[PDB]
Order: sequence, then structure tokens, then C-alpha cells
Amino acid sequence: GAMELSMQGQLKLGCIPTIAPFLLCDLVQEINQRFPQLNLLLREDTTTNLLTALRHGELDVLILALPVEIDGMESRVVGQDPFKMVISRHQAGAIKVPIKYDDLPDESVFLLEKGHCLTEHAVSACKLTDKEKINPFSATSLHTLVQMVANGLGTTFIPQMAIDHGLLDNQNLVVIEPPGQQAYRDIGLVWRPSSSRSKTFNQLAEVVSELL
Amino acid sequence: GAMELSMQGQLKLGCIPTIAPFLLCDLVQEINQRFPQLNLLLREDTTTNLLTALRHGELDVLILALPVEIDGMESRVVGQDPFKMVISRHQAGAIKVPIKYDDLPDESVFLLEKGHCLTEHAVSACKLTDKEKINPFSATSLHTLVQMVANGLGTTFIPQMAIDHGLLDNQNLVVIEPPGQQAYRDIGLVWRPSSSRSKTFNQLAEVVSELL
Repeated sequence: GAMELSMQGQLKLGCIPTIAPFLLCDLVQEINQRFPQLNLLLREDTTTNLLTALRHGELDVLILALPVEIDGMESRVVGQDPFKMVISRHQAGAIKVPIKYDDLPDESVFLLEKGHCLTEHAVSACKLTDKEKINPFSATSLHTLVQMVANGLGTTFIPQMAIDHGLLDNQNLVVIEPPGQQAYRDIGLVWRPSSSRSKTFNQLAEVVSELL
Repeated sequence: GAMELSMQGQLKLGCIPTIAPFLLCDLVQEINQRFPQLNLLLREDTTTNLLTALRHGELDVLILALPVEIDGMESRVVGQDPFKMVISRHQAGAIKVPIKYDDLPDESVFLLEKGHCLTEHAVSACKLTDKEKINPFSATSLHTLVQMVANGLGTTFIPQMAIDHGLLDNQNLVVIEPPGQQAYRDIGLVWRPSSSRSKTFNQLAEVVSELL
């Protein structure tokens, strides 16, 4: 017979669509090795829906792009994800580098529809202020946005973690620096102040920081 | 001075989340070469929302997984997309091959939540009838579903076009045949009977058929 005898157990983690396909692959491989008893149940949803789930205790922690509206939550920025622009190789000549927005054709910049935070982050970080350059047809996923660019229709902003995870492979695209600073978005973990699992979230924040 | 002088112009195409990231990359590369004056504006959305947009004339044509409810629309099946199962390399020993569902642990099969048609197609084509094998935590995107499998939590069904497009790369997964037939989903194009662009859609159907 036999005697009866923070990074263990189950965690419910939410993440936005322009982060989840990319960073979470790396996170799972790391925690498999470093925290083998941590089971990560995963939710992908919009920033607004993730925040509602977090408030309602349906998720333990979020990985978000910041800044977004998170009043009352606790957050920790863990790294920076640069922005690039992309154009098709076949349109590379019709668009001059360095990019100057005023020299682009009207309606040549495609963007995700409002409610994708990639759009608010990229437009502000990359200082696109001339709305006449934005195509009126809004994209509804990062993959189909990039495919329209690959079809030669214009240009857009993409996060570095997508490039590093092969999103552009076999689509004959060229990667270009956007105007302004070296522009980027913050990545952060977000959780409830009343949670009893802050020790877990801070350990997870350290792991995520090393992936950026 | 100078005298004034079907696959040309603009097309609005909708596609479901478990097809769009994969097949549409191939489609754009092909049409760039073969139909260089065809501009493809792209929409990614749920089957139900795509059908509403199609009915309302907000999209010209859909690429769907079939069968789904498309009363009153015109459709053309263009190919078959096999299903596979996946498990993590680290759980490969705890799950025996050939897979028999009755030998899997209870709650070991993760599935996308209802409203993702991948679930209805895979469960029926791969003949999973024991609901006790399904984990109660529903996935909300194919990427995060696969990441939970990569974390060692269980198994799931994935479409071949995702495997062929690198979805499993660097996640240390093993690909296994599901039970039943060589199980698969149909892929098809769907449009309005009253459309004036049937010649375009049938040419597009031929191109898509060659990609499957």
C-alpha cells in the first residue's frame, strides 16, 4: 500500500486574434518544458469580449496588445512587437521606399475593421493621419488582409510576430519599415486584482517577456 | 492624341475561418498569374454571417465547407479536404494507433464551439459518436485548438489544407489517421442564382479545384 501525500494545475488564458496564432505557439513549447504540470486552456476573442470574460471570471488572464481600455484590471507590459508594412513584390516598384503616406495612392492602405485593435495601434504608432489613403473596404482577419496585399491591391501594417511565424511565406511579399519612430505595439498580461493567482501570472509574464 | 477604346474587375469573396488562412494564399498566387486583372476583396466570417452577406448582395461568392444550409443558393463542389487527427509527441505513447475512440480517455477530444462548421463536419465524417470523449471546454479558433493539443491536453481533428500550410510547424505534433473511411470535408463555391457573374464563378471554381 502507500501513504497519502503556483505553476501547476489549470489556467484559462484569453488572447486577441493578431497575437494568438503566433506568440501562443512559442508559449506552449516553453511551458511544456519549464512548467510541465500547467494546463493552458485557451480562448481567442476580441479585446472587448475577452475583457468581459475576464471581469466575469470566465478566464484567469489575458494576453493583450496595449493600450486598450482596461480600467479596474491589473496589467503588466512584457514586451514590444514592432510594426512593418508589406507590399507585393509585383507592386514594389509602384510604391517608393522610404514610404511617405502622401505619395501613396488614395485608398491604397487596407486595414482591419474597427474592433480589431491592430488598426488603432498601427495607425497611431505609424502616424497615418491622412484618411484618404485608407481603402473603404475593411478587412476582417489578418490572413485575408495580407492576402489582399499579396493580390497587389495596396499595403498594410503587420506585426513582427506574424512575420517571424511565417505569415508571409510563399506570398511573394516585401517587408518595409513604416514611417515615424521604429513603431511598435506593447504586449501585456491582464488579470483581476482580486485573483489569488498573481504569483502564477507574474511567472507567466516573465516567460512571455522572454519570447518577445 | 489617342482613340478611345469575365475574369477582370473586382470580386468580393467570403470564406470561413478554417479555410481562409490556407487555401486563399494559393488562390491569390494563382490568379495573380492567370487572371492578373482580377482584384479579390476578401471577407472572413462564420458560415451563417457569410450566407447573410451573400443573400444581401454584400459578397459575390463564397468558398465554404459543405454540406451546410444553403437553400436557394447555387453551389459547386470543387474538391475534398481530408481530416487528420493530431496529438503531441509527448502524449503519443499514452494514445494508441490506430485510434479507437472507446480507448481514449473521457474528455480527451477538444472541438471548436458550435457555429464553427469544422466541428460538425469532422465529428460526422470521422464517426465520433461517444460524447463522453469530448472535452467540455470548447475551442474558439483553430490555432488555439491546436495549441491546446500541443500543450498535451488531448487530441482533435484538423483539415489537411492546414497541415499543408504549416499550421503544425514547430509544435512537436504527430499526425494520425482518424477512424472510419478516409474521412474528409467537401469544399465548394456558393453564389446567388440571379448573379450575372456565373461565367466568372465557374472559371474560379476550376482554379480552386486545381488547388485541392
